[PDB]
Amino acid sequence: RTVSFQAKESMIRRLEVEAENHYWLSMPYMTAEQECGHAAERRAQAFEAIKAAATSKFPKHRYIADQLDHLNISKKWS
Amino acid sequence: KVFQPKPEDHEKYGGDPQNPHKLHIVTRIRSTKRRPYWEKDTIKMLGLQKAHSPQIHKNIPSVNAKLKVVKHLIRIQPLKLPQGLPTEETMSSTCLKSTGELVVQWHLKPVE
Amino acid sequence: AGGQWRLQQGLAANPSGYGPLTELPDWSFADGRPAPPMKGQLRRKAQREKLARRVVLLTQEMDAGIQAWKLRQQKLQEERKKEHDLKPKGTLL
Amino acid sequence: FQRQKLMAITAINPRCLPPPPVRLLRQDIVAVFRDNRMIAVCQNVALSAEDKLLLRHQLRKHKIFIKVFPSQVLKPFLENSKYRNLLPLFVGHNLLLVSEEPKVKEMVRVLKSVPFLPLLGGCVDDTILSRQGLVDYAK
RNA sequence: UCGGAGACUCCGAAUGAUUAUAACCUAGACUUACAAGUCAAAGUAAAAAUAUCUAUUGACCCAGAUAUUUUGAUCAACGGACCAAGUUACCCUAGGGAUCGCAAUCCUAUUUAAGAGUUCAUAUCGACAAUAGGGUUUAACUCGUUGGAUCAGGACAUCCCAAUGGUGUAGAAGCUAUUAAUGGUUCGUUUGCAACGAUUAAAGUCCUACGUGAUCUG
RNA sequence: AACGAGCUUGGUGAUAGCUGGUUACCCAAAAAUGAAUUUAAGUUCAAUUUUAAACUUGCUAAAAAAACAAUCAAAAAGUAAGUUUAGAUUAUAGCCAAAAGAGGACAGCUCUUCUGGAACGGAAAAAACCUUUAAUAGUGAAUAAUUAACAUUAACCAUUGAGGCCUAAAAGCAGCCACCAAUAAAGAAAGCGUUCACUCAACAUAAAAAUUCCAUAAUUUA
RNA sequence: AUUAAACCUUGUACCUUUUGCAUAAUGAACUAACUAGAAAACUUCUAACUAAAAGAAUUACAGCUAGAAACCCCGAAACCAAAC
Ligand SMILES: [Mg+2]
Ligand SMILES: [Mg+2]
Ligand SMILES: [Mg+2]
Ligand SMILES: [Mg+2]
Ligand SMILES: [Mg+2]
Ligand SMILES: [Mg+2]
Ligand SMILES: [Mg+2]
Ligand SMILES: [Mg+2]
Ligand SMILES: [Mg+2]
Ligand SMILES: [Mg+2]
Ligand SMILES: [Mg+2]
Ligand SMILES: [Mg+2]
Ligand SMILES: [Mg+2]
Ligand SMILES: [Mg+2]
Ligand SMILES: [Mg+2]
Ligand SMILES: [Mg+2]
Repeated sequence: RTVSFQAKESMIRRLEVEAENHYWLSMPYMTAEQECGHAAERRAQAFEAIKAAATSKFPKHRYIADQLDHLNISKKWS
Repeated sequence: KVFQPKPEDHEKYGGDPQNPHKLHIVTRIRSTKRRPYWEKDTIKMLGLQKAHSPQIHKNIPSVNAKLKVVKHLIRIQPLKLPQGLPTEETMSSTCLKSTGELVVQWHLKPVE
Repeated sequence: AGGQWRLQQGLAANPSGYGPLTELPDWSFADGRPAPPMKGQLRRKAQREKLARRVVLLTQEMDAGIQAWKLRQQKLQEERKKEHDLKPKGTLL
Repeated sequence: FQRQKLMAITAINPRCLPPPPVRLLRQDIVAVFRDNRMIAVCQNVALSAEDKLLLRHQLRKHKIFIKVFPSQVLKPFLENSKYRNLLPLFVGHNLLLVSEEPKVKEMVRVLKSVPFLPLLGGCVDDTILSRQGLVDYAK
């Protein structure tokens, strides 16, 4: 089947977008060595929050007022 | 070789080989559907779930490696700060242009 | 219609993006008292504010990273150049 | 289908443009003029090859030769030589009746052997003249 | 069933010979559905450390043996029912279905022609090759709807009618080719379809789930 | 009044790895690979999946270096999952496209391995290809795939000593061996002519398959 | 949707079933009534008392006692007994 004209234009535009993405990824701000350890502190704190949530699972408090509140269903006007 | 720039490439895109930009503006332009499972994961790792939603990422080698895997599914535009980085006072008045400039003052008035 | 042109002008390709048309309030009171902020704008402000904070955090982390790299190259540089003790020779040392 | 889609994706005519910008035969024409004093120009009558030979051979018995050269290569010397009025004559097939003696009358007589062949003119005794003049000199 | 080799084709086994005879106990691991099968430090004990290759399987139950240690399967359908064959068109039920390679010679066809050749409406054939076909040797021991009658619809790759080219077309018979789907395109005998006899301008080739069994029939 | 072995009652609610069926709303997560089996219309285990609980590193990536594009994997970084314990099933036939082997160091075909998919949009057809992060009200908006394609030939001239030879005798010549000579330029000639004795090449040369086609239409407005 | 019942636009019955596809293949003329998930070994949740719990015999190196929470329907060819 013949390749449509509009189809060729569409893919050519997509090729240009991806080709430019090569350019912007060719200029690393920091080298490999300079990266090591720069974000260690933030990562460690994030994991600690994850651990705290996992080990905080436990049942909930129970109150006499909640259970005694059921008696209010029979409230009336004198 | 693909990621080694050429002198003409710098002129076309107007980017200096020195003083490289720091932050990428990355948006998802195409679907993860019908893509290999590994490409699906990288998109979610980078946070590009909703298309046409810009996300700020570091221009560092580790991030670049992941960004290259999904090179075909996204558009990368260098972030620009004409008026400098936002401060605490101006943090609530920021606005990102389609051009890629994060202005720190948004008045909604004619420029004049 | 005409979306590429709006980008050349620096506007949002969609007219329903960032602009006075959407972000400005839709109405006020007759007396002039401003109306409560529209729910949509409050959500939109949060995303920019949240995005703004991420920009600040990432730059600070990257800047501090290379500074530490500078300290490493220095402390290591001075460590390499070192000497101690004494260095005789010949038939006795 | 995308595979086919990818495959399709992957000033002045030289015509109107202006175009960038015999020696052995020359001696032969000079040789006949030097060797033969009189050159008579007669139109080549397209005679049969066998009949053409005997006329040349018969003249050879009379020590008279027949010489023929292409007209276009013959123009230059005829332009600058003792014989200059033969240029219009030397158009189309032609023959030269060349001899060592001024046998102008006998040349016509040999020409009269074939009545259809006419004589256009030439030079006799190094003097260029037309046929009407040649007949007067032949007397 | 097991294992060796090749990438399904081949080889072996339910191990034998050699063995101055090979303990017990116990860290960590391999393998693996399970069950089974592998290697082993340390400690301890005999003696003066590993039997030797090649490789080799069978559970539980239950029966045997002995003075406390051991043995029982072509259970080979090899995860093994303690012990059971045919036959059904006389059949039945529950359902599911459908209704290309190489070689080895030998033939041939076209292009080769090594050769010979050839001799007044007088000649070529053809080694050897190349190429297309058909067989043979070369690798285990039987077969899978449809005539006819009635009515026909369409295709043209035209059987006849019609219009033409060429001719090795004198006239008369023909042969070769193109265009054309207009109407037509037989009756019987032997009878399982294949022949046959008489004719015709011709007795076309095919498709329409045997074209067509709620139209009929073998 | 249907005998390969009567009928009625009872056993009996016979049994069926087989066929059929199995009744309100809402939210959420969610797969036909390995092993054995009188096993392949079944079941059991592994693997997967799931609800809860415990506590801590997990996924992508993973430099050098091994054993040779993988088996393995360290600092990092992007990011939130992974391991263990208790409980529990159904499932164990795929379908199609695109890659790579392997069967005859083939294509195909049958397998095996990896990848992807299951529109309301698009592709004459249209679960499988391409565009598509869930679902909600609005007489808002920007967009994706795609809406087919305009892609070389000619009319010109043609010379003897008949070379001898078995073919009277062979002229460029039936024929056979030589295959020449002059010539501006000619092959004992290309055919032809000729029992011997019209012209091409040369020279000279203007050029080069079966019911009935099947949207309609349209060459130029930036 | 509409001013307007129909014209205009959009739209390949249902269930079961096959692969996660049907223009298939099963089943339904329609109405009313009837017509198919049932058990507590292990687990989870909730309480009583607690080195003990249980209204006799049971269990226990935090247990023990009680509560709640679970596993369908229709259909053969046949086989045997005894009458007719
Ligand atoms: Mg085991
Ligand atoms: Mg030891
Ligand atoms: Mg068996
Ligand atoms: Mg077995
Ligand atoms: Mg086994
Ligand atoms: Mg019988
Ligand atoms: Mg019988
Ligand atoms: Mg008919
Ligand atoms: Mg025809
Ligand atoms: Mg008859
Ligand atoms: Mg019928
Ligand atoms: Mg699998
Ligand atoms: Mg079976
Ligand atoms: Mg079964
Ligand atoms: Mg019915
Ligand atoms: Mg039953």
